[PDB]
Amino acid sequence: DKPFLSAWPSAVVPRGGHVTLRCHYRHRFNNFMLYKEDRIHIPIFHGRIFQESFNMSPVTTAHAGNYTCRGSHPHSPTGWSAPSNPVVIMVTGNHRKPSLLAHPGPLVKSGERVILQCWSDIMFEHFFLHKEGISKDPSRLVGQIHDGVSKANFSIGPMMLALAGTYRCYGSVTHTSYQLSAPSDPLDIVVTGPYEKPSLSAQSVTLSCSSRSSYDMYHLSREGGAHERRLPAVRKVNRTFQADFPLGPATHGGTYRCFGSFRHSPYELSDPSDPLLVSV
Amino acid sequence: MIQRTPKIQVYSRHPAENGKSNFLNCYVSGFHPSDIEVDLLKNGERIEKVEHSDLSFSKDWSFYLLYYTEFTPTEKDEYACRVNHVTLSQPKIVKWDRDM
Amino acid sequence: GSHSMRYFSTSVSRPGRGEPRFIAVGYVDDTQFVRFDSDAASQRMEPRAPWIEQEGPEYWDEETGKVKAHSQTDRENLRIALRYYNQSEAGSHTLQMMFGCDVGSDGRFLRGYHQYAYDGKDYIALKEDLRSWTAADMAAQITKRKWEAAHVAEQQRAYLEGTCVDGLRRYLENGKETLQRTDPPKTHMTHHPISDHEATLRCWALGFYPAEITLTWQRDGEDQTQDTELVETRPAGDGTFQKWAAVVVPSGEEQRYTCHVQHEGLPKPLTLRWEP
Amino acid sequence: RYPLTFGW
Ligand SMILES: *[C@@H]1O[C@H](CO)[C@@H](O)[C@H](O)[C@H]1NC(C)=O
Ligand SMILES: *[C@@H]1O[C@H](CO)[C@@H](O)[C@H](O)[C@H]1NC(C)=O
Ligand SMILES: *[C@@H]1O[C@H](CO)[C@@H](O)[C@H](O)[C@H]1NC(C)=O
Ligand SMILES: *[C@@H]1O[C@H](CO)[C@@H](O)[C@H](O)[C@H]1NC(C)=O
Repeated sequence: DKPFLSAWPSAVVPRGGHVTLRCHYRHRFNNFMLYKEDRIHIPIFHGRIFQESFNMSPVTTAHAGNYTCRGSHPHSPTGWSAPSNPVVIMVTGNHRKPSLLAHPGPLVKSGERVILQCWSDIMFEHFFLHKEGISKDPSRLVGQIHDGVSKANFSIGPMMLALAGTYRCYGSVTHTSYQLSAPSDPLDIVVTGPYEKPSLSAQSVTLSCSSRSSYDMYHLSREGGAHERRLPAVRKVNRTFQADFPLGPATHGGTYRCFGSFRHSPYELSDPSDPLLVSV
Repeated sequence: MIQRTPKIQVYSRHPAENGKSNFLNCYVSGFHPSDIEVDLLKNGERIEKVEHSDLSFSKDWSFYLLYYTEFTPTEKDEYACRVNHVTLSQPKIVKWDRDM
Repeated sequence: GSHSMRYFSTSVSRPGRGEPRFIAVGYVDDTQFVRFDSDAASQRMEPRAPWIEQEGPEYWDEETGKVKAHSQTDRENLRIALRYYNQSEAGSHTLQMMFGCDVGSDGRFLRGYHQYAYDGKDYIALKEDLRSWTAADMAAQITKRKWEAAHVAEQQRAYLEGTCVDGLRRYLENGKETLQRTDPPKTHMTHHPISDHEATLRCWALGFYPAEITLTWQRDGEDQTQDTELVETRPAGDGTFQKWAAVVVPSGEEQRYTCHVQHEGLPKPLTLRWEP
Repeated sequence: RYPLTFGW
């Protein structure tokens, strides 16, 4: 019927990077022609027939566009297949990166929603949110102009592991959505739960994070704190798994919470422990 | 004074297929001092629009450069790279062998 | 995983053939990203990879300032070396510098470098602890005594542990799709008869990044280094690299030999074996 | 980032 067109490794590719278009038609990566939405009936490069793949590299802004392929069907009335699914190659690095912020924060409870706000002092007409490693098209929103900044609120949820990971956002201006700015700094979205919360308690202060669930790792975080501490979980003879975080004599105190995590699961944590008050 | 004669390799960017546009490479390395003269030849004659990488060197301080130009290999035409250096009395010519 | 940033600079004198020339290049792993050439009309530090072009003008001003300063310093250093070695005004001489840092998978500092050479031979080098200098000869002992008096090692240690590491981490995120990619080697073999009783098996690795690769030949097991020809890894010119390994085998014994390819882009080592 | 450099 129709081929499957795909970009590898990613259809969102920086200028100067590399992306390969393949046209899987009829049980093989076939001979194919390529069409861009600008000229739906004219094959590109004067009807060039590509063998196996089309490696665009180094990627230029001219590579950006909305592609379809037609696979070679030698014993066909037209000799070629129906148009494929469309693949939109978006080339990035053409403006300076927007900013990406999570509201209320990057830790999202399982089953709840989070807002990913992309914004910039640059008057971007549209913004694009892209999860790293994902093949679907980036989500598009209009840049709402307000107080000299352009910005847009992406709603993500209900939070599951499939929605956690590294996000970047992009700006565009009069680009037909094919020319993108440089990517914002990466933001990691982490889902918490439904794994049971650890226990956090004081054990010259040392905080013990504990559970019988076989977490491989414990993460200690202070409310309003800069960086977390992480530590391997130690198995105890009473079937508990525990790590002891020495805070030292510097003190200053605050409110602490701890999370469990597992190996090979970077973007999910347990439910946070109850907050623990540490005295000065 | 330390003098190291260049190693020379002549090869194509992609596997050679007659009639297909490609890039002919001349990679000179391991040489010292840095003054070197590199030409890509077609039937013994210098090719004009050749480009080259910025001068750099390896951990042992020996220099390396890549010279390259766009070309279309044939069964008929014979490509080569010609290198001269203070270590060489006359230019050294290395023929392109699509098999290395 | 592991990553490196490197700056390589070359200053040459050529009396009667031109003014002294300074060329500096910057690398992240095997990818060059900046250059400066005292001969070019730019007089700027120039981008050489698309992902560094995102950096703002404050970056290029600062980098240009530091590299023009080095350009002037190392051209004067050629004149200083002439006195240290009591050499003629008429000779041509080379002065090279290498600088940079390594970081592990975590992004933390692993090891830094700052080394010089004069006319192809080691001149002075910052030791591993980034606290003392290795002077190769008698001239370099003077530079060592000078740099101890100026506390150069202390400044370079702080630079190698701070800005170098922080800059590398920043470069790796800005050029992520390029610098943190692994292109595995595309492999194949060729069979070329030498005589009727002997032939060459050549094992090919093409289009891989980064450049680090291992090509080994074995028959029925154990290294077959006996007449294992191995060309130096070479750039294809498009950002990827090439290498091949060849062994001469008795005619009819090709099935005994296997080529093994190890590369960061291959999850499991390849074993290749030729077949008619 | 380019390093600070010193005289010989
Ligand atoms: C496309 O070509 C580039 C440059 O030659 C190379 O780095 C990349 O690996 C190629 N893509 C594939 C899928 O081989
Ligand atoms: C690409 O073109 C197809 C029609 O060929 C259209 O349905 C699709 O919306 C286009 N995609 C974008 C991102 O404009
Ligand atoms: C986006 O959401 C945040 C948090 O809910 C809010 O502060 C901000 O005003 C919103 N921006 C809009 C609606 O443009
Ligand atoms: C298990 O033992 C640890 C010390 O090894 C102790 O702190 C913890 O309270 C014990 N858990 C239970 C449920 O008794």
